[PDB]
Amino acid sequence: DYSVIYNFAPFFAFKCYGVSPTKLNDLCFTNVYADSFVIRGNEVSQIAP
Amino acid sequence: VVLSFELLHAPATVCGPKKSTNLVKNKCVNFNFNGLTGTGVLTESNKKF
Amino acid sequence: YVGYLQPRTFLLKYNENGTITDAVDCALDPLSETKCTLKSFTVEKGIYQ
Amino acid sequence: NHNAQALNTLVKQLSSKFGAISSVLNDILSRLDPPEAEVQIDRLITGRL
Ligand SMILES: *[C@@H]1O[C@H](CO)[C@@H](O)[C@H](O)[C@H]1NC(C)=O
Repeated sequence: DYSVIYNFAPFFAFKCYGVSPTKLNDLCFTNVYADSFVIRGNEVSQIAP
Repeated sequence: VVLSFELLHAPATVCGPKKSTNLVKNKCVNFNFNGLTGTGVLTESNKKF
Repeated sequence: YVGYLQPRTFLLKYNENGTITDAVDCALDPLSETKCTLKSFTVEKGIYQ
Repeated sequence: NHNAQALNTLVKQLSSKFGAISSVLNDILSRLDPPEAEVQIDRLITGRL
């Protein structure tokens, strides 16, 4: 359920690279992996393929 | 918070809102079986899984 | 007994009831590599690249 | 034999990604937005043509 995710604060950067920001709830995933960290503002652009 | 998934055949895991429907047989129907999407007729199978 | 696995290509033969009955290791010997190329466990007379 | 081989190849190419995210159109359509779905479908269409 992504209702709480979308109900959290507005996001500076929300990019989905492979799936659709909106269709993430009709698809069944396999392993899911969550990685949480704090970085500077300009270093967000470095976290991309 | 980087989310990492692997949508390959969607075997089993995060499966999102899951409204289900009673199984039907011998009818050309659309099926979404655990993330596996297709259309076809469904018969009782003698294959030994 | 202890042995160590390695990255190998195998040709697996599934029987009627769904179980593996035989396999061929492609890198063991030239005949096995011919079997892998033809995707058959029997190789007829001739020269095979 | 020749005819069979030809047809077999024509089926195996349906399992080729051709640089797309997946070789199944339903997976692409159920997991990406129409703009990027267009690019993936274009690669698949070029390969299969
Ligand atoms: C596969 O299973 C069937 C079912 O009883 C059996 O009769 C047959 O012998 C099995 N295959 C082999 C190679 O033994």
